[PDB]
Amino acid sequence: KIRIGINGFGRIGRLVARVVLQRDDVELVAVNDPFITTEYMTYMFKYDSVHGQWKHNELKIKDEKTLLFGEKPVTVFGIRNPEDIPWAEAGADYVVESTGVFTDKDKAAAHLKGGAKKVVISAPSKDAPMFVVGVNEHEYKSDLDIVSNASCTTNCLAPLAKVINDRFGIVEGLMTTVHSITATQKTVDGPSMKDWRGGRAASFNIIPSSTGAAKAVGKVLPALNGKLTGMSFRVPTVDVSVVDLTVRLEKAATYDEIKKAIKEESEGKLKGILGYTEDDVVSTDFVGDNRSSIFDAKAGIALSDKFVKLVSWYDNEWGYSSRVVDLIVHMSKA
Amino acid sequence: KIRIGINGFGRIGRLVARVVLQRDDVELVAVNDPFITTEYMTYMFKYDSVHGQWKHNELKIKDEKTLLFGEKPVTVFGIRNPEDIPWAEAGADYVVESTGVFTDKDKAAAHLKGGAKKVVISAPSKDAPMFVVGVNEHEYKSDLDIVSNASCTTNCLAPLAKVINDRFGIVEGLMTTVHSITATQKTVDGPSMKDWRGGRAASFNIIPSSTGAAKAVGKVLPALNGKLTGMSFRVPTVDVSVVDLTVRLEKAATYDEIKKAIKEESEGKLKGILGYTEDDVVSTDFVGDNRSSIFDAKAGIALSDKFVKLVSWYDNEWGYSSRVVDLIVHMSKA
Amino acid sequence: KIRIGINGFGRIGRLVARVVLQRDDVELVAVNDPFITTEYMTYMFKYDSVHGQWKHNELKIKDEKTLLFGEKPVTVFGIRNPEDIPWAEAGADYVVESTGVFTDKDKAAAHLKGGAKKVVISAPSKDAPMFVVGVNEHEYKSDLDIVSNASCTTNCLAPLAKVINDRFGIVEGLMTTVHSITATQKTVDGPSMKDWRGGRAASFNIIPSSTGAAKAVGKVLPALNGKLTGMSFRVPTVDVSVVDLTVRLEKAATYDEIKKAIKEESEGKLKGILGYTEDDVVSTDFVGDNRSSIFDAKAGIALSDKFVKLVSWYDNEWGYSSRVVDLIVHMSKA
Amino acid sequence: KIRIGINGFGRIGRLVARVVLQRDDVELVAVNDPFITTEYMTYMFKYDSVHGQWKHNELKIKDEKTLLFGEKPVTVFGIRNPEDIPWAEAGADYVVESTGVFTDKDKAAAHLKGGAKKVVISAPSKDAPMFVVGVNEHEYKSDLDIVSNASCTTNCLAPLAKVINDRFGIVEGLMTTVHSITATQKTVDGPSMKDWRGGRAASFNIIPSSTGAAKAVGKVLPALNGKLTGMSFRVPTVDVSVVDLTVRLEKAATYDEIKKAIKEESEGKLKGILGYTEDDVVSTDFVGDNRSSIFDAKAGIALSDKFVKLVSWYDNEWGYSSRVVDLIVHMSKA
Ligand SMILES: NC(=O)c1ccc[n+]([C@@H]2O[C@H](COP(=O)([O-])OP(=O)(O)OC[C@H]3O[C@@H](n4cnc5c(N)ncnc54)[C@H](O)[C@@H]3O)[C@@H](O)[C@H]2O)c1
Ligand SMILES: NC(=O)c1ccc[n+]([C@@H]2O[C@H](COP(=O)([O-])OP(=O)(O)OC[C@H]3O[C@@H](n4cnc5c(N)ncnc54)[C@H](O)[C@@H]3O)[C@@H](O)[C@H]2O)c1
Ligand SMILES: NC(=O)c1ccc[n+]([C@@H]2O[C@H](COP(=O)([O-])OP(=O)(O)OC[C@H]3O[C@@H](n4cnc5c(N)ncnc54)[C@H](O)[C@@H]3O)[C@@H](O)[C@H]2O)c1
Ligand SMILES: NC(=O)c1ccc[n+]([C@@H]2O[C@H](COP(=O)([O-])OP(=O)(O)OC[C@H]3O[C@@H](n4cnc5c(N)ncnc54)[C@H](O)[C@@H]3O)[C@@H](O)[C@H]2O)c1
Repeated sequence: KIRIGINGFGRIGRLVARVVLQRDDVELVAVNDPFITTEYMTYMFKYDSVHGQWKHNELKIKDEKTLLFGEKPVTVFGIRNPEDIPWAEAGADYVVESTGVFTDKDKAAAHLKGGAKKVVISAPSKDAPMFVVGVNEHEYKSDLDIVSNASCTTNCLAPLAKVINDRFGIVEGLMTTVHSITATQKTVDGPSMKDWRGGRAASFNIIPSSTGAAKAVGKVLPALNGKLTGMSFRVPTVDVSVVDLTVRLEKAATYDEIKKAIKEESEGKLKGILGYTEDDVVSTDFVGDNRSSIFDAKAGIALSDKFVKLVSWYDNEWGYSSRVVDLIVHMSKA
Repeated sequence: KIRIGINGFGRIGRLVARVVLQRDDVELVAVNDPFITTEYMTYMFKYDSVHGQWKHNELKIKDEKTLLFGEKPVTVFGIRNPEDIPWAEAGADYVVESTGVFTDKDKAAAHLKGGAKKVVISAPSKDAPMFVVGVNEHEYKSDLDIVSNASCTTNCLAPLAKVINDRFGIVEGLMTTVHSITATQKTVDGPSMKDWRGGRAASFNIIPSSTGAAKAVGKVLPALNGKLTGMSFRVPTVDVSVVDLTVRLEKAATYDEIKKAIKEESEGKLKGILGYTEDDVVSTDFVGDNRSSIFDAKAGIALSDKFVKLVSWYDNEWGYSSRVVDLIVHMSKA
Repeated sequence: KIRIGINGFGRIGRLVARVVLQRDDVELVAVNDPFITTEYMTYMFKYDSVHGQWKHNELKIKDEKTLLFGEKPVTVFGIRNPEDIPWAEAGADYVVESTGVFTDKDKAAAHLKGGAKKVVISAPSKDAPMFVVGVNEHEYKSDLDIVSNASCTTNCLAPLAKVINDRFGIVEGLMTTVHSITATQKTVDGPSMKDWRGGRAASFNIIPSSTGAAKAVGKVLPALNGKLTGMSFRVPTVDVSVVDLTVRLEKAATYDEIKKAIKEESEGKLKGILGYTEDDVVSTDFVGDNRSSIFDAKAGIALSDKFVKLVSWYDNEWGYSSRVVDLIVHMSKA
Repeated sequence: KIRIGINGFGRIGRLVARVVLQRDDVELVAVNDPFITTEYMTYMFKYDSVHGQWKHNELKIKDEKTLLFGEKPVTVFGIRNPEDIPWAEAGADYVVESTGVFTDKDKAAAHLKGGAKKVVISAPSKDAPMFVVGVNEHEYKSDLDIVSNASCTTNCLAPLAKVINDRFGIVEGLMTTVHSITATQKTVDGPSMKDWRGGRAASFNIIPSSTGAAKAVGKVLPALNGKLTGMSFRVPTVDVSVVDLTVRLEKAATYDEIKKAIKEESEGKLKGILGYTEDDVVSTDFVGDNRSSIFDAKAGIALSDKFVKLVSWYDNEWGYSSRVVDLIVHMSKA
C-alpha cells in the first residue's frame, strides 16, 4: 500500500527518500540512477552536507540490484533509458521523476511502459498539470497518468499568494527570490549555453537567474493567471531560499491586518504548509523545515495599504520533498 | 589646492585614499585612525582582498607621525577624540568622516574645532544634509559646514529613480537590495543588540537587514518624498551589491522604451554616474567599477506598462568612494 | 549535586549550555554576559547557524534577572567586571570562563571572589595548568582552584599523539591544522594589530595563523615536551577543523598497523575521545560530533615505515564543549 | 614566428589566451571548444570572476568560424573529436591541450593528424614527459612531438624542492596543499565515482583530495625520485592555493639561513619562478601573480635544524598558464 520508486537519486531524490523512509504511510521499493553505483548510493544517502548524517537503519546487500534499509529490501537500477526501468517488477507503483530532464508529460510517461502506475514530476512541466499541495491539490483527478509538483518557488509563493488574494485581492505583483545555489550551477566560471550567467562561479557571485514560478501560479491558481511574474538571484548559500513579493491590493489593509490574517490561515487550513514567524530569523534557521512557506513578519514592509512587500522563507530542498510525498499520499487516497 | 584628510581608515577610508592618490585634482594630507598604527596602515593600504594590490608608489618614514607616498608626506593621527585631531596643522581642509559613528551633523562638526574647513560624511545622516552626485549635488551651497554623501544604496537608487520618475512618473515603489556583507556583520553567530539578525554568521546566511536609502531619496529628490521604501538582504559576497526596484508608473512605457531612455541618460547627463549594460553580467563583473549605478537590461522584467521591476548593479565600496571624491571636488568649485 | 555558571555566552558559552542542559548529571545555575540581555540570550541560544534550532524546552520568566529551562532557575548577570558575580549568592559552583580574555590564572580567579568554588578555562593559559580529557585528566588534584581545558586543536592532537607515541614512539613531528573561521576573525579586511593576517576578510581568504597547541602538548604530556610544533590555516568554513600531523617514528610500522592500533584505542580506552573512520568523509560530516578527534584512515598517507602523515578531524566547537563538561564532571569526583 | 591554438577554452584555456594575447613574442591563431559557440567565447573570455574584465581589445567578426583581437584572425572550431582540427589548414603550430581529458601521450598526439606540429599538455601525463620550467625545462629535445607541463601544484613544489635539496639536502618530505576548488568539483553533493569526496558540496566543505605531484617531482627531478609524497585539502576559495612541505634535512640549517638561500635564488637564477615574501600575506594577495611559487617566510616554522615546515603560495590558474606559455617559448628556441 503506496509503493514508491525514484528515478534520479539527486538532491531531491535522496531527500524524498529520507522523508519516505521516515513515514509509515509509504514504502520505498526501488530507485534508478545510472550515474551512481549501489555502494555509492549507500554513501550518498548516509552522509549529507546540508541535512546531516542519517541516524536510522541502513546497509547494503545484493551485488548490484538491492540494498537493505534495516530489514527493507530496495531494488537498484542504473538504466539510462527511461522505459527499460522494470517498474512494477520491483512493485513500484508511484515514480518520482527527480532527474530534471524528463519533465515533459510526453517525456515523463516513459515509466509507465516500465509498468508503473503513476508518475510525479519533481519540477514544473509545460504539459503535465501542476499541483501545489495546500492550494490546488484537491483539483487532482484519479485518472491523471502524469502530474507535476511544480517548483520550490511555486510551492512557497502560491500559498502566500492564495491567502493574500483571498483576503484582500491581488491586482498586480512582481516577485524576487533570493535563492541558494543548485546542482545546475558551476563551482568555477564554466560553460552554460542555456543561461550564460548560470555558468559563472556560483559561490562567489550574485547571479541574476530566470524563474517562472510566478506565472506558474496562474496555472495552479487560475484566479491569478497573468497577474504575477518575477525573477531570481542565486547567491552563495547551499540551501534555503526566500521570496520577496511586491503586490498591489484591491482592498486596503494595514500591516498588522495582513500579518494576523496569515497567522489565522497558518493555524487554520494551512497548518503545516504555511507557517508564520515574528522572530529575527535567517536562512540557516530553516534547514530541515518541512513547511512550504513561512511568513516573516519582521522582515516585510508596506508602502501604502494597497501596496506591500512580503517576505517568505522556504527550504527549497526539504519543503519540496515533503510536499512531493504529501502529494503522492493525497493521490493515493482521492 | 584641495587638501584632504581622512578620519577613519576603514574600507571606505582606504579606498577613498586610493582614489584621491590617483587623482590630480586633489592632495591627501593626513589620516586619523586610532585603531591602526602607521606601519600597519602601510600594510592595510598596500594589500587588499577585494581591489587588489596597490601598484603605484608608497613607503613609510616618520616614527609615528607621517608616511611617504612616493615623495608625498602624509601625517598620521591616532586620536580617539575627534576634536584633538589637529586638522589645518597638517593642512587638511576637507575631512572624510569615514568612521561610521560620528555621522550626526552635531557629531561631525568636531573636526572644525581641530581647524578643518569642511567635513563630508561617508554615510547618511539624520541632520546633516545629503547630496547624491549626479542628482542634487548642485543644490550644495558654499556655506554648508557639514554635509553627507548618503549611502551606496542611495547613490545607486537615486539616479535610476530620477531617470524613471522624470521620463514616466513614479507613483509608488518598493525596493530590495541584495547586498554584500560589511564590517558591521560578524564572521560567526555573535552579539548584535542593534540588529539581532545582523549578528548571525554573515558568510553562511541570508540575512534580512534594514536599509533606508529609499526614504533617503526623498531627502535628495524631494519630488519623491514619501513614495518609496524598502529592505535589504545581506548575502555572502564580499563586495558589489544590486538594487531590485519595483515601481508603479503614471505614464505607460514598454520595456524597450525605458531601456532606451536609460541608455540616453547614460550617454547624456549621467555619463559616468549611471551606466547601462545589456550583457549577462554578475556581481564580480563590477568590482572596481566607479559608476554609482548600472542598469541591467537583461535582468529586469515588466508586468504591465505601468508596473515594472528594474535591476541596477553598484560596487558599494568603489562607486561610493569615487562619488565621495567627486562631491569634494564639486564643493571645491561651487 | 553539580551546579554550573558560564561567564561569557559566546559560541563556547552557548554550546556548553546546550551540552549541560541536555545531560542529567549536571545543572546550569546562572550565566553572565554584559553585552547580551536576557531576551537576547533567549534568541541567541535558541537559534544557531551551525548546530540548528534547539530541540528541547526553554524561554524567559522575570523582567530580566532570570530565565526558565522548563520551570527551572537560570540567573542572568550582565556584570562587566569578573568578580561581583554572586556566583555563590545564587548557586554556581563550577564556572566556565568562556569570554576568551581572562585566560590568565590570576585573572580567572576573580570568580572566586564572587563566591564560586572552581573555574575551568575554555582555552589554554600561560600559567593555569592544562588538562586534555582522555590523556592527562587524572593528574588533576582536588585542591586546584583554577584550571584550563586547553584548545580545540590541542584536544584533537593530544590523544593521537598519545596513541602514536605509545605504540611506536614519536621522534619528531610537525602538524598543520586547516581550521574554520572563528569570532576573532573579521568579515572584511579590518584592524587586528594582534594578528595582521587575521584581520583580512575571513570568508574569502586562506589565512596563515599560528597555533601553539603542538608544543603545548608537552605541557599536558611531558613525554613529548619539545618534540612537536606546527601552524594553522584558517579557511572559509563555519565550523569543523582538521589536524595534519607529520611524524618520524622510532619503531617501523606499516600504515594498516597504525590504523589497527588507532581503531583498537578508539574501541578500547579511548572510546568517545578518539574515533576512527575509513570512509570518504568531509568537514560537514563532523558538525555536532562530540568526539575530541576522529582519525581519517583513507585520507592519510605514509612515506616510509618511520615517516607518515596522519589526518584527524574535530568539531572545534562541539568536541571542546563536550570535553569542558566532561572535565567538570571528572573534577566533581574529587 | 610562434603560432598557437588552444584545444579546450576552459579556465586554463581562457587564461593562457589572456597571457598569449598580451605578450608580443607569441600569437594566437585558433581555438577549439565544441561546447562553446563563438559569441559565447567572446562573453566567457571578456568577463571573468577571478581575473577581472579584460583590459585590451577584442570581439567577433564572421558568422562564427573566426574572431577578432583588434583586426587580427583567430579561427574558431567546435569539433568534438580531437583530430580533424585543421590546425595546419589554418596556422596553429603549437597546441595547448587544456581539455583535461586527453592527457595520455597517445591521445594527445591526435592534434598532429590535424596538422599541428607540437602539443603541450596543461596537466600531468602518465606516459608523456613532464617539464617544470625553472628546474628541468632544458632537458627538452627538439624532436619531442608531445609533452606535459605537469600540474599547478608540481610547478609550485618543484622549484622549492630544487633550492632546498641543493643547498641542504632533503632526506624525506611530506607535503600538504590547501588548494582552491576547481571545475571538477561540484556545487552541491553530487555524483563523482572518481573521487567520492570530490562530489560533496565544494564551497561549504573541507575536502581531503589526493595529489601526486610530490612523487611526480622525482619524474622531473630524478635526484629526489621516491623521496616525497603528500596530499591535498580542497577548501572554498575561488583560486590561489598553497603548499605546506615538511622535510628532514641532511645538513643543519637555521630558519634564516634557509630564508636567505631562498631569497638569493629568488633574486638570482629563479627570478620570476620562485618569489619570496616576509609579509603578512593571504591567498587573495596572490590572485594574478604569475610566479610559479612564492615562499612565505613569516608563515613557516622549524622544529630542529634538520626538521622544518615550509610554506609556498601559488595561483594555480595564473602561474600555470604563464608557465605553459613560457615553456612553449623555450621549445621554439630549438
Ligand atoms: N535541488 C533543489 O533545491 C530542487 C528543488 C525543487 C525542485 N528541484 C528539481 O529537481 C530536479 C533535479 O534537481 P536536483 O537538485 O536533485 O538535481 P541533481 O543533480 O542533484 O539531481 C539529478 C539526479 O538525477 C540523476 N540522473 C541523471 N540522469 C538520470 C537518468 N536518466 N535516470 C535516472 N537518474 C538520472 C543524476 O545522477 C542526479 O543525481 C530538477 O528538475 C529541479 O528543478 C530541485
Ligand atoms: N563599507 C561599505 O561598503 C560602505 C559603503 C558606503 C558607506 N559606508 C559607510 O562608511 C562608514 C564606515 O564603513 P566601513 O565599511 O569603512 O567600516 P570599517 O569598519 O571598515 O571602517 C571604520 C574604520 O574607522 C576607524 N575608526 C573607528 N573609530 C575611529 C575614530 N574614533 N577616529 C578615527 N577612525 C576611527 C576604524 O579603525 C575602522 O577601520 C559607515 O558609516 C558606512 O555606513 C560603507
Ligand atoms: N570558537 C571555537 O572554535 C573555540 C574552540 C576552542 C576554544 N575556544 C576559546 O573559547 C574562548 C571564546 O571563544 P568563542 O568562540 O566562544 O568566542 P565568542 O566571542 O563567541 O565568546 C566570547 C563571549 O564572551 C562574552 N564576554 C565578553 N566579555 C565578557 C565579560 N567581561 N564578562 C562576561 N562575558 C563576556 C561575549 O559577549 C562573547 O559572547 C576563546 O578563548 C577561544 O580561544 C573557542
Ligand atoms: N584549474 C586549475 O587550477 C588548473 C591548474 C593546473 C592544471 N589544470 C589542468 O587543466 C585541465 C583543465 O582545467 P580547467 O580548470 O581549465 O578545466 P575546465 O573545465 O575549465 O576546462 C576544460 C575545457 O575544455 C573544453 N573541452 C571539453 N572537451 C573538449 C573537447 N573534446 N575538445 C575541445 N575542448 C573540450 C571544455 O569546454 C572546458 O571548457 C585539467 O587537466 C586540469 O588538471 C588546471
